[PDB]
Amino acid sequence: GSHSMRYFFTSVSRPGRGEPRFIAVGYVDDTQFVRFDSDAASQRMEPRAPWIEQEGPEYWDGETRKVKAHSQTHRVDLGTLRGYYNQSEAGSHTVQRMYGCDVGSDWRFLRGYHQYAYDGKDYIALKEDLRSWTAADMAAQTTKHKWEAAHVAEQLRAYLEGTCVEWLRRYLENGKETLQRTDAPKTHMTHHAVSDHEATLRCWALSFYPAEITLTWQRDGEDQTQDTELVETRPAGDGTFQKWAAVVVPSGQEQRYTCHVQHEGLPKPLTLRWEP
Amino acid sequence: GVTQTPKFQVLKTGQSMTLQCAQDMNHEYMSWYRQDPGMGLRLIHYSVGAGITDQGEVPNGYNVSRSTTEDFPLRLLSAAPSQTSVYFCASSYVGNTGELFFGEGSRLTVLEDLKNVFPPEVAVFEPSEAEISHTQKATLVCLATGFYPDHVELSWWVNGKEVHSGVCTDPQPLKEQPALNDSRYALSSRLRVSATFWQDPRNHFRCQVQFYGLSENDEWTQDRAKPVTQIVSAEAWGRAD
Amino acid sequence: QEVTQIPAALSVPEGENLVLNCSFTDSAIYNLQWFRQDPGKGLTSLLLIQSSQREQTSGRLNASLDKSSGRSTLYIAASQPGDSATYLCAVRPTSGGSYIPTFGRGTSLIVHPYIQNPDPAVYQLRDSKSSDKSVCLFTDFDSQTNVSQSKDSDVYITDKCVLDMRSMDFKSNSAVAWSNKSDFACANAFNNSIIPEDTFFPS
Amino acid sequence: MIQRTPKIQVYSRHPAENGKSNFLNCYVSGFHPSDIEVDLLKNGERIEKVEHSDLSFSKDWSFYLLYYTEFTPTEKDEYACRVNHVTLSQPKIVKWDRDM
Amino acid sequence: SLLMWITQC
Repeated sequence: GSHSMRYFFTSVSRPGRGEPRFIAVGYVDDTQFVRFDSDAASQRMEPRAPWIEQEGPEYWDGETRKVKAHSQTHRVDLGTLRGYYNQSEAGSHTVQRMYGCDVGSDWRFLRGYHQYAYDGKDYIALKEDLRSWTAADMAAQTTKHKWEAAHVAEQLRAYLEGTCVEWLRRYLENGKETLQRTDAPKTHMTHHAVSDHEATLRCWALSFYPAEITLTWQRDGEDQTQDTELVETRPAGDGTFQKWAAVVVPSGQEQRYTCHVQHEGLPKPLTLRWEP
Repeated sequence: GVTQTPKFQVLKTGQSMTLQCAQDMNHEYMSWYRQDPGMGLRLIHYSVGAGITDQGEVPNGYNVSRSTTEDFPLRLLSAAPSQTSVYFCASSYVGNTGELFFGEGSRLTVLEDLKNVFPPEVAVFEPSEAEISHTQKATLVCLATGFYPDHVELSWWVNGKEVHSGVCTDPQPLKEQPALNDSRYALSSRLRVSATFWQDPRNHFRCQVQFYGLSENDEWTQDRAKPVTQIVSAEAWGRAD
Repeated sequence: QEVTQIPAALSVPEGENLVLNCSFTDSAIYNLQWFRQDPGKGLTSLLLIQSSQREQTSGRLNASLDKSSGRSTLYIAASQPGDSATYLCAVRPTSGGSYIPTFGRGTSLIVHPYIQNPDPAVYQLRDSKSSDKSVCLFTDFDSQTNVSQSKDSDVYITDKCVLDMRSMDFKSNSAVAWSNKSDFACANAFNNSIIPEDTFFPS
Repeated sequence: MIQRTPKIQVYSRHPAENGKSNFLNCYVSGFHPSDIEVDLLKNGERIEKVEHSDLSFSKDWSFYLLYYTEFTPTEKDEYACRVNHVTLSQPKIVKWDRDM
Repeated sequence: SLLMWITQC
């Protein structure tokens, strides 16, 4: 199917501290493969997936230099943004950046992205055509002006359509065992009486990959979207994900409800029904 | 911009020294080069940010550090004659146009013995009456001689104020003894003015040579005066005769 | 990964439009920058061309970039003597993660002043402090003449230097020679050089 | 400015089975700022060797982290996650329910 | 592989 590579950066100013905090992580689809933490002892990009450990010394030294450069650029940005918003050095602020690329089934470029945020909200983002910017407010217009004058988009576009996709393909191949896989969900249902007239039916999906999944409940043929309690898909810690969906039903009517599970690792959607 | 210091420095083999480089443009990238005849610019060390430095083409004998964004000091733990050169610091963003910004340059001379250091002797030669009549112009010539190392700045001053118009100073000094590696130098400059200006006895002309030599920390004990950083000048007045 | 500038030397008459060449082996560059440097002086940046741009202009200077062909050309219109210097070309990589620039060795450029009315002459100037010592001044010759070093040890001769008297819109070349040798005299000072046949020698 | 309170989910990596080694997880998501304190508790007391994933964030810029520690469940031992965040007037405690 | 040239905001 389609794939993606994405890098996520978090920059946090720390008043009274010698240095702000900087954390970078890289992902291919839903699998993390690298990380950097400015506070850590090594001061290098580190592997977080087995298939990337294959990369040689030149790869790691190069990624380390580039991430340390990202760190320095972000250290400066913290001060710049405080200026644009005329904020004091007393408070801690956050900058986040995400960029990457998506490829299709043929593994060819489908789309690129580069988004930037300040204090949890959009600040500036590269549009889909990868030629122009969308500025969220007055302050971001200064950044937009600066980036247009320096022809930032043209250079960035080249990375997203070339380097980004080329390395994603390399990772997809080198990490085929891990990345080019699908683990179908292991499903089951639980029952808990809420009272003497009502009970909770919880549908479970476990050990699946990728994270994309759809759990839905039905009462004899019809959707229960509104009355369904759904939790966020969560990581198991072993590389797979988990999720559940529940409904409260009248004692004695359990058999009328059905849980439907949709996932790419399944040849056909699954339908579960409770049985005493 | 980029400010590096010192501009000139004399060292004795074995002495330590640190060249300073500071920039106020929030450049993430900073680097040091040495430039030598027939060698071009060779990178010594560089850094893409605080807490990181990397070796260049010729790192041996040099040490750097990047504790802050603004500074990138180059240190010579134990100066050697092979380190005599002109050093340049260069910084830039790791983005934007990526344009390099060089500092003014630092000239370093490392000597086995400071006894080879000599301040220039300066003399001004008056325009010839022949040139005066033949061209209605008058050329004064300044000669700075017998100095070592080649660390001088020559300027002309007319009636107390520096002038640049009508001046030409040799681009580089010449070796008084070309066959020697430690030859003393000579430098010449000309200042050309109208015959009328030269013939006015009220006009004062002075050739000034700023020499960069030894400091108070240097051992001397000789008979000849210690060749410390100093200014040596020569002067002449206009004349009707 | 390799930057070359050929020719490495260029001599041109004042006023002509000139061209400086730059070539690089790896087309994957982030930018290309042109600088100029005078002997014993620093490096002044002239133009910066980003990899997505085709050219840049500044005054009489204009440079083009042909990334695909691995070359850049620096154009200087209506050259002036003051343009004399070594021009250096440098490029930086678009990827790799080093950020290290690659410099060319440079092209030394000499723009010879146009001397409207040559008046080659050799004058003797005396020390303002001692009529005892003097120097010989060879001046006002046109671009065709070259000043050679002395064939004698302890005879010092500088190369031609051009001075500009702006308020008069007048420029002139000159070289200086001096020595403590007893046989040295302005009449024989520039004997090792080819000087204009009608050079003025006052007595 | 913008500050979102964390969502909390406490669970085991694998199906709970007494005496069987496993992993106790505490997933906190949807929060901002990133500064957060998470502790895993065994019968009200803080568990020693507890690590967490590398800080990352979702499409809406909110952060998420997974704290985990290998454990061996029993019928008697009760586990929980204690989370403190600026958006919380008081540290929140979520008990592990292998039952659900 | 990371982006190499990052421009300050």
